[PDB]
Amino acid sequence: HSDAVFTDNYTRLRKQMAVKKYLNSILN
Amino acid sequence: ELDQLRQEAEQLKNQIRDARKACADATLSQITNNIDPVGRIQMRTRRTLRGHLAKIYAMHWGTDSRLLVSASQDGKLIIWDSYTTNKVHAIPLRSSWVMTCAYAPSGNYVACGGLDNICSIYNLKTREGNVRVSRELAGHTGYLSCCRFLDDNQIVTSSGDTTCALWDIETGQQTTTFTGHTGDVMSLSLAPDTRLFVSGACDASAKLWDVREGMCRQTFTGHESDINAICFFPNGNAFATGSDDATCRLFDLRADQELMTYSHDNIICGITSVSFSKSGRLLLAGYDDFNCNVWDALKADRAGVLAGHDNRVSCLGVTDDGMAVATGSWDSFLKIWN
Amino acid sequence: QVQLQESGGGLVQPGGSLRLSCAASGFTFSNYKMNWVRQAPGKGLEWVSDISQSGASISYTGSVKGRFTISRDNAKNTLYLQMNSLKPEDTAVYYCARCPAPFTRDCFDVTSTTYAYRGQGTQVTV
Amino acid sequence: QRNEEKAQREANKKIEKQLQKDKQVYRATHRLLLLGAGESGKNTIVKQMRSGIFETKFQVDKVNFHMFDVGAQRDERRKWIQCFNDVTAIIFVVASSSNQTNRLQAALKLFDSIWNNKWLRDTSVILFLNKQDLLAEKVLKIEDYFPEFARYTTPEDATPEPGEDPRVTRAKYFIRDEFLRISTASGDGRHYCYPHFTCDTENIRRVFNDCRDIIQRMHLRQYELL
Amino acid sequence: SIAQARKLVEQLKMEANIDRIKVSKAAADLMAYCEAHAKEDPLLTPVPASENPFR
Amino acid sequence: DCIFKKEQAMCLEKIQRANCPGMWDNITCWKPAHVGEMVLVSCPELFRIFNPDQVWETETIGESDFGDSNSLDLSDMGVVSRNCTEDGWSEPFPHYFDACGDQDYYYLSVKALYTVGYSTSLVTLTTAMVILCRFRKLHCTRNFIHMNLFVSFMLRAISVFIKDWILYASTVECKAVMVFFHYCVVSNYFWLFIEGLYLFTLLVETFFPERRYFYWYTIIGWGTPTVCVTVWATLRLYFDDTGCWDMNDSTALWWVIKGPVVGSIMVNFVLFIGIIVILVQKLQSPIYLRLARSTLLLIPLFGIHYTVFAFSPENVSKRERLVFELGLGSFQGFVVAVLYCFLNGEVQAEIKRKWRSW
Repeated sequence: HSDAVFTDNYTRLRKQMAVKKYLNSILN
Repeated sequence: ELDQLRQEAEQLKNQIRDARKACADATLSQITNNIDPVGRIQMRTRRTLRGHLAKIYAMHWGTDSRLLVSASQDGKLIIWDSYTTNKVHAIPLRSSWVMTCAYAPSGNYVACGGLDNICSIYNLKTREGNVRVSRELAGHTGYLSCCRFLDDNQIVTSSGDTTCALWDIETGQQTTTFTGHTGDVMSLSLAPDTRLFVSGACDASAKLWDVREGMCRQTFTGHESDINAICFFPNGNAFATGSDDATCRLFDLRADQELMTYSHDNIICGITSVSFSKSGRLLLAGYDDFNCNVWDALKADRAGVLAGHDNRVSCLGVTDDGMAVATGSWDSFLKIWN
Repeated sequence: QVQLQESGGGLVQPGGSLRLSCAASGFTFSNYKMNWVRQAPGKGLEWVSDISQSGASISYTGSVKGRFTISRDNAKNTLYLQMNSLKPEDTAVYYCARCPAPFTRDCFDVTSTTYAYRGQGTQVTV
Repeated sequence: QRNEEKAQREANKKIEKQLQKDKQVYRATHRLLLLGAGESGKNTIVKQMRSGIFETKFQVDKVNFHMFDVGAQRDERRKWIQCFNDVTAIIFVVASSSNQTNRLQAALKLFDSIWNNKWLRDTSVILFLNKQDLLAEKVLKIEDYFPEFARYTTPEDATPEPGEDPRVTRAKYFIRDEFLRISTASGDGRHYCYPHFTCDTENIRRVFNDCRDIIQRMHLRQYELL
Repeated sequence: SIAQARKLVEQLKMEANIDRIKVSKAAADLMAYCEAHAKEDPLLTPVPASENPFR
Repeated sequence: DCIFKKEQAMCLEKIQRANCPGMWDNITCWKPAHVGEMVLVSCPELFRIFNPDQVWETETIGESDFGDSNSLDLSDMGVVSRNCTEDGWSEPFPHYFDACGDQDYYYLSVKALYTVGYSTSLVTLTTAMVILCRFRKLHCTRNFIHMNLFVSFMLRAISVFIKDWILYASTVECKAVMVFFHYCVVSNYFWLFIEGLYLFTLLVETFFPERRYFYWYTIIGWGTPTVCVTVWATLRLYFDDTGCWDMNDSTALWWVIKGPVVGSIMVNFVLFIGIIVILVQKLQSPIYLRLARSTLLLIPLFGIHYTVFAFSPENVSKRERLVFELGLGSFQGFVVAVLYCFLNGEVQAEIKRKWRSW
């Protein structure tokens, strides 16, 4: 259903941004 | 020669009319204007009884003011206990169409009938147990309209063929054939003393009969449309009735006159039933507008409305003790007021 | 009490014209639909014509269509019916008939025998 | 007292239990009113399907149907007709052959009266043009009773059976159109009119199909989908 | 036939030879009955729930 | 403190036990080696989660094994190099540390959109429930199979709100709220199909339409969600339990839930086609405007708008599909309640009758 598609995509984006921010802050 | 018979009949009718209007001086409203009118009376549903399949059509209280019986177009007849909101008996009728019900003064017998022209008598207190038919009464050509018990042995009946009868249930024979109406006789009632009874028919008229002698004593023709329901005053000197012309009227047997008329500007429907309280100072009636209205009998003004139904009210009654009111309707629910 | 009266009958030669009248009292005339019913000798009752409470809607039986004319005037609670070009089989007793209930469009039992709201009739011969 | 109170409660439970079973049967069964003139061939049609009101019980494809005939009831019917407000469908029988009276005109007036009644508006009517074969043989005058017949013509959508004379088709379609007009004049309530021609044991299937349409049109109307 | 006419005339005469009382006495009797039972009309005067069988 | 720091530092003990001593860099973990040799180590998938299995990455290591066994993403195993001098690790000069391995605004906008939709639908639905409950006379098989649907929508909206709060604003409560959210969504999707089935049975079975059918209807409407969500949770427990199960992960695991949601909608579409063909006949017997209105009324009650995307894979058209399927779909509760409870039915007539009497 649509709701699952949203929760999944949003959580994937949230994790992607968390890890990207961590890597950018710590590496550089 | 028919012409001379018509002439003498119409001149005798004129004699009746001019005598009747010469015997009157003033209306009941004019003399009763002095008293203090009753304040608006609030009425509430103290319980609702359910179980009928569809379109209850008749009911009648018992003298004990606790038990009552009712029937519906499904062919079921139910006996209720008002104080405990329970049902105690159920009768499957041999005919699916019903038109009336009656409750014996002593509670030993219950009767009903319908379009089959047959009036059935039921003995509630049978020694064999359960409940069984005591006798079946037949002989009317038209459909049975309404019936009542003078006592536990005599039952009076009316039918849609201008014939009204008194039956001795022990004999099962039509002991007397009251005749004289032009059209279908709709409803009837018995006086408190059981010495006289009246019946309304589809002739815009009502007639008074003698139980013993059998002839008609006098007739009232106040209404302009067919008489649908009729009821007696708590004493035998007066009676009231309603018609499909959207009016209710009160008549006095001794005065032989129309005493009062009940009408409103915002009503365009007929009346199905009428009744009186113990004191006779409160008159109740049902209308096709899915609600019942109550009038101050001695003042001719509305005092309340019973709008607890959503379908045509088909029957109404008041307890002999004057403690509560009940109302059946064309929906499967009936309401009890107090 | 409900009562009705009618008049205007008599002998009319074939091809002539005649007018029927009906009067009423004791009830609200404007609120009841009305009808005309006839009874030929040795024959049952037959419907003739009818009109609405306000006289707007109108109808006739096919036999007298185009020939008969009906009218009403609530101001004096009378009913009128006009007939013309009479022929022998038009002879019958004509009854002024009221419909049973007011404020309704249907009219049951108007042609039925023993109907209590019909007049004594009027005789017409050709 | 507690004992009599418990006895009354268990009696009420018993009666409710013995009532429900009847309730289901009553709901599943469909009641049909049979109406028409006394001499309109009612006997032949009731013989096809098979004390005041006469009743007949018959079965068709697991659907229970009850037909009630007016029978011995008095000619005046303005009162007891209102009692039948809950019938599933009214089956109307009229003889198209039309004598002591203008039978067809009286039938038309009765149909109009039952059509325009404020209580009966919730019930539909099924119309059968009985004695069609007798009408055909006798015609082989409608002009005097219906002057319009001198100019009416058979509609282009008619489907006469082979061997039928054009005059018979014209007459039957004119008689059907009269009733159709007098019925569609109002078209205000749930009521409908389903005319049919008959002479015909197949009429049972015809009534069964009409009854299915009447119940369908009702449920759709309740949802307001039509 | 005129048997119906005979019955109608007979019944109408039988009704006509009967008398009646004044309306004022009927009104007085109705008023007296009303005052004789107004004190025992539960539907008119509200009654307490402590004794009302429906409560 | 930062959990990501601990997650990346978990390799500290793993290299200390092995111990150019191994050094833990913030980006990758390095094993010990000799002096004056070039070392190649792999890089993890945790930073490559932006493209998980969509793109492949080379692993040129000569030999690496440590019970590596299962790997969620075999392709996303990049290789990073660093030189070991006499002073230890040098900087990864040849850019190999990077060689291996608007949307937020849109997601927030659709979040707000379906939040307002659910709120308004909830308000309208509770008003409809209150105004419908009071009249005992109106209640019937229909009004019931309507109250049940309204309660299912209640549960859906409430669970969506609770999930949104409790999650966005590895505890067990997130698992429970996820299971409840799935349960209510599946319940609503089945209840739509049950409504369509009931209408189809009613129109076809004109005679004897109800024979304890409604009792059977409640069981299929509520029972099938319970079993399906419970088996989904059970299987998920057997499989990976990472996070709060928000990710669909394996397509097989998500098939158990997804299959009913496509079967019910397809059967509902077939039933709608049957209804349309049946009504067409009634309309023809001696109409375009009538047919248009009836079809328009049926689509909110039968949730047909889901069909236009129920067939496509979820990944494709994630921008145009989702918005239509969720943001506008959230108003389905508001629309059906207004169209049937207030605009149609005998609820409006009874309210007018009561108001004048009051």
